[PDB]
Amino acid sequence: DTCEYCGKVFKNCSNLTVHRRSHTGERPYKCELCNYACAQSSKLTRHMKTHGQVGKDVYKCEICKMPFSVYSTLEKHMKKWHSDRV
Amino acid sequence: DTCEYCGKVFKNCSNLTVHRRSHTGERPYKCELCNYACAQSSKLTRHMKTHGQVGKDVYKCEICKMPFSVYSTLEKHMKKWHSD
DNA sequence: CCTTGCCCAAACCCCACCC
DNA sequence: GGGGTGGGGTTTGGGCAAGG
Ligand SMILES: [Zn+2]
Ligand SMILES: [Zn+2]
Ligand SMILES: [Zn+2]
Ligand SMILES: [Zn+2]
Ligand SMILES: [Zn+2]
Ligand SMILES: [Zn+2]
Repeated sequence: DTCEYCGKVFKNCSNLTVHRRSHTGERPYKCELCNYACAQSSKLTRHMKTHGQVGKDVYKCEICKMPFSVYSTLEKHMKKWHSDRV
Repeated sequence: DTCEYCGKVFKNCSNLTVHRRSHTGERPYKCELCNYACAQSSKLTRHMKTHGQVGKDVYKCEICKMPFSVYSTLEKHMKKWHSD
């Protein structure tokens, strides 16, 4: 029908479903390699793209061995999650 | 009627044929205005509305003369097939 | 039975926002 | 040579049964 919170007209009900997920902070699609979750499956696919591409180098973390396809992303992960021992 | 591949029981045999097309991969219904093909005639009927409706504005591709109903789809098609 | 249209989740993609 | 996420939107695949 219509957005019960913001009153936005949607031509598709699935888009209204994901919009209501954004309003309610619902993230059903959770990553299996970290704590990240998102409201859309395509978001999860794009996120898993950052955990290492097929045929590409992977920078595993020194602490929890979390895979990353970009060194800067691994550095950010270490700075954000592994500051308990600095 | 039960699927010979996954064993799903249907209350309608035509549903079994359409579902089995997913296992076999056959796509009998092929669009005449693009490369799209599907296993269900109704899906092709729905897809044909992306090329435009009678009386509505239609954006035809400048190179391959492919009609479109949504300019966003036309832009995506131009990026996909015409990088020159 | 067979058509067909609807419902919903899922795919793909573009653009804007963030750290 | 930035890399990744959130919002937004078209389109598509799978399913299902009411009514031809
Ligand atoms: Zn809303
Ligand atoms: Zn992750
Ligand atoms: Zn780590
Ligand atoms: Zn099957
Ligand atoms: Zn087509
Ligand atoms: Zn074209």
